[PDB]
Amino acid sequence: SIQAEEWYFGKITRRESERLLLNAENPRGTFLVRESETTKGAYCLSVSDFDNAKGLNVKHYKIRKLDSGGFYITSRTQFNSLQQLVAYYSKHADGLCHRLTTVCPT
Ligand SMILES: *C(=O)c1cc(C)cc(C=O)c1OP(=O)(O)O
Repeated sequence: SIQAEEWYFGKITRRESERLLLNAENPRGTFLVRESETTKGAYCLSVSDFDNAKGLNVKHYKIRKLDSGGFYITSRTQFNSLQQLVAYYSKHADGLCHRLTTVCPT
């Protein structure tokens, strides 16, 4: 049950996700998962980042879900659940702008 997850914001827009994440109190890695505005069945992982170049900014990654059961951002690294995916990206930055650190505050 993904909607039970505190990091799951469900049906919110891309603009809303960025409004929530662009708060100055948010450290790098602040994140949320929401439905994709356009892609049916896909989820979107929105993550805050920060650097002296760009300052505070937001990145979006598409989370695909296979009828065959797997969840993934890259087909090479798949998970049995969205929860396991989130747990894995909280420790490995891999190709993400930062590892997932803190759930986005409302
Ligand atoms: C998430 O589904 C998503 C992923 C990327 C790489 C980009 C964007 C847009 O900024 C996404 O949001 P979406 O609402 O699906 O367009």
